[PDB]
Amino acid sequence: VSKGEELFTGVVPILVELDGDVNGHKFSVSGEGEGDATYGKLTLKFICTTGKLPVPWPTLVTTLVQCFSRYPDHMKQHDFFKSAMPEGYVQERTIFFKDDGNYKTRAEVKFEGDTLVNRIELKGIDFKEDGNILGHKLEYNMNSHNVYIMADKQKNGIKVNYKIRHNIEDGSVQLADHYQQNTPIGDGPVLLPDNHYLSTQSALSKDPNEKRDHMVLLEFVTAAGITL
Amino acid sequence: VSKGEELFTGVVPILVELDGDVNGHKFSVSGEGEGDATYGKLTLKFICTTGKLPVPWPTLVTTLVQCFSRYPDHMKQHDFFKSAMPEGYVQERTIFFKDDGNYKTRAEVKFEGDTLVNRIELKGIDFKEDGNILGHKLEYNMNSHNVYIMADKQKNGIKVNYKIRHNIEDGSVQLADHYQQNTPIGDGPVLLPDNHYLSTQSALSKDPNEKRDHMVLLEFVTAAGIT
Repeated sequence: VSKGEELFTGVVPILVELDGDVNGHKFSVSGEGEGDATYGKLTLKFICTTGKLPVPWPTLVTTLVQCFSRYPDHMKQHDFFKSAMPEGYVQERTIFFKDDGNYKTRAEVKFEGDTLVNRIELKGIDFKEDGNILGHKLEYNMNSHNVYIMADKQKNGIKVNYKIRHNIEDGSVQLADHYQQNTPIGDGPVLLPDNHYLSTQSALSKDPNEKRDHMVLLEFVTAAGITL
Repeated sequence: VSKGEELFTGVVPILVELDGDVNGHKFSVSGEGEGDATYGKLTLKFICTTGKLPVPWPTLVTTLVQCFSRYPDHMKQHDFFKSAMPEGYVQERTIFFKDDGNYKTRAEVKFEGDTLVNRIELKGIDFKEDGNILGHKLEYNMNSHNVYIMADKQKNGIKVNYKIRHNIEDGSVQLADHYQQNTPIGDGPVLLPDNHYLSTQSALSKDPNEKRDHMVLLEFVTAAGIT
């Protein structure tokens, strides 16, 4: 078993820190929880430590650790995410909200001690103050999406594309095209995968005891799209 | 604002039974776990006792305990489900798969000891053998849906309509019109609510150790549409 894989055989504690700025609105988010790569399961609680969140939590879901995906035995040679650990990897994305603004995020996912940490900087621009994002017009949920992964030998990493369909209250959808890139932080070799996808599910809830602006998040992710 | 609701202040253990007949394909399912109505949380594991499951697991999620919904304080007046307990209620559905067969279901949801139990009888019919259902063409997932609820004093229960969209592998969708009816077991008083809805979220996973055909189901349901 790979040296990186061995780090994910059990439950792993997680910390997430995010500094964001959307149209001048600055906000910070803190996250705590754990992941079980064996089950492809991830449980996290997030707190907007600066007060009210100026954007809807659902738009932050992809930003706030694919290393907790479940790669079946037959697909373990395609797990870039776990193979770059514990030095970790950089996750960069540009999210384009159809007919509205865009996020630019850069993050480092790596072990600090025994804990896997996701440190993020997010910058948003061109948002319509009356729009679905700044106007908080999005339902508090997240639909199932397939995340497509493709190797990039020359950058020693992976390229990932997918478009999110956020439910709007009225009964329509807001599109958010995701363009992602992951490169290892360490100098050690990683696994370049063949084209595949992650089948991702998210459930969002609240803690009735929590008064701060918050999001309880559950993800269920399993790699697929390759035979045995 | 009733006796029933007091039964759900904690974590309540659950059992589920289904016996299935679909285009003659007979099958049986057992489920266990727990529900936590104050978080609107429901965790259940189901196994197909009778070998490989003839239909996709997502088509049965609606069938395999809306009494585990979180009703916010200012809305308890409208929680029919917990108001019919411990006695219990009968949940009855017809589900029409657009351009495909239909499922009929009668279930009995009520306590049996300290345990809440959902006993289901399901009949499916007119399904296209190479249709999305029997053809096993549905993605293994369940998108969020609103479940609309209307009071019906005639039968001293509620009427319910929702449309499920099951993702099909190819990226298209399979419609499933849910028509539902909930009547009490007991003859005690139950609460008949003004029009509201349940925001329903469902996540499906596998136990990597479980060697039978199964589904792990997690549900987060909160009532809304009134303040």
